[PDB]
Amino acid sequence: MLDIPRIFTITESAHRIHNPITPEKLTTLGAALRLEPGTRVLDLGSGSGEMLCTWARDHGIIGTGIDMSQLFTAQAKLRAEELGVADRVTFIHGDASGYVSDDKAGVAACVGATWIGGGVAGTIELLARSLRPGGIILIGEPYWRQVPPTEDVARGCLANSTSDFLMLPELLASFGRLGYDVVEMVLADQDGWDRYEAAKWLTMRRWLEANPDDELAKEVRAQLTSEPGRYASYTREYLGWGVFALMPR
Ligand SMILES: Nc1ncnc2c1ncn2[C@@H]1O[C@H](CSCC[C@H](N)C(=O)O)[C@@H](O)[C@H]1O
Ligand SMILES: [Cl-]
Repeated sequence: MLDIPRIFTITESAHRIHNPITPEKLTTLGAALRLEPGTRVLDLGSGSGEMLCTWARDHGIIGTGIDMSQLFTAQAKLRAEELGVADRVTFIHGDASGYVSDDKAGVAACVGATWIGGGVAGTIELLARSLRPGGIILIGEPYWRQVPPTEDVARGCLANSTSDFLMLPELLASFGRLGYDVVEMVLADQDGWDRYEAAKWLTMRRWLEANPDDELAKEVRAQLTSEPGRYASYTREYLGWGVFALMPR
């Protein structure tokens, strides 16, 4: 059955936002986009639906979120009900690879799942096919906050290689090379990374307590031990993250 690996489910079951941005930043982003009521938002890799739900509440948007996780999709639906916006935003459990909406969106988004389109360029291209005239593309993507000196530092940041990400100005320039204007941006800070990573540790510890005999208990235990050090040594110092608003030239 279509689903993400269990480790992700286990570590992120208590996350509203599956990315290194705070709720305050997500709100800021929504306001920065100057969205009129009834604007349609398509969100590929929509997580637990926080973006769609909170923006439906605060801006009166409508839309669709597609996510491969069975758990996070259920959570998205619950969230929509909790906030009184279940009639405004819909959540589909599915693979977003190659997903093109016939219903074109004023905002077409992929916030932190750019592998869906095979990377930044491919994801932008995919979202462009669902974009209504005059609309905005949202891309959430890491960047090098500082240049990692070695491949060991790149890998400690959970990148395959140093070339996986760009420095901020090089990333912005790459959007221009693809034929897009950068029209807005909200970047994570280290406190946002702290929210995203540190919350996993508590979730893991409680999960271990409640599931001592699970097959994954050993792997979760090992990760809980090493993650705080790895995070603070590598990710927190070297890895940036942001959401970039783009409009085709
Ligand atoms: N092929 C695919 N299609 C749809 N969702 C996918 C996917 N591959 C991974 N995902 C989902 O992409 C998400 C990456 S985390 C980012 C989620 C969301 N934008 C947020 O800010 O919270 C996970 O929820 C995972 O379930
Ligand atoms: Cl629209």
